Amino acid sequence: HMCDAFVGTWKLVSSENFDDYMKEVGVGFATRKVAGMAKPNMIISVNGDVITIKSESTFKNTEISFILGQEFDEVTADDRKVKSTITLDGGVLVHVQKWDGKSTTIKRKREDDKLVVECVMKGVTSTRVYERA
Ligand SMILES: NC(=O)c1cccn1Cc1ccccc1Cl
Repeated sequence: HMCDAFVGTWKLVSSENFDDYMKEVGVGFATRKVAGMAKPNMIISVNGDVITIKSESTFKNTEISFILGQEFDEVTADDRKVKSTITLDGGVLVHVQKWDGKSTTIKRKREDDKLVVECVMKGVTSTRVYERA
């Protein structure tokens, strides 16, 4: 029942500072423009200890499955090949991606009826808000 309040189908309804976050990550112009338009659906499910997060959008469809605390390889939507570890910290899913000596952290939390996604690269944060679909 670890992540019960995350499970479901979620739709992106607002984004702030995502272009600057993607710049800080190293995403190139064309991908930033097209990826910034997307309004993904995020589908979260749990089966035993395995959590699956799917993102479906006009830009890219992605899917990760993982066990908390157990590192896995991830190819991100912008085509980075990263090593990811996701933990639960005080009810927040904390997702750290490592690649090429760099690191970014994505935090996912429930706030009211929203799922709030905070993406941090160095000093730059983007906040992406999802609602139930
Ligand atoms: N994986 C990440 O660090 C991340 C955080 C928020 C979105 N993403 C993937 C992403 C999707 C489209 C374009 C650029 C990127 Cl960085």
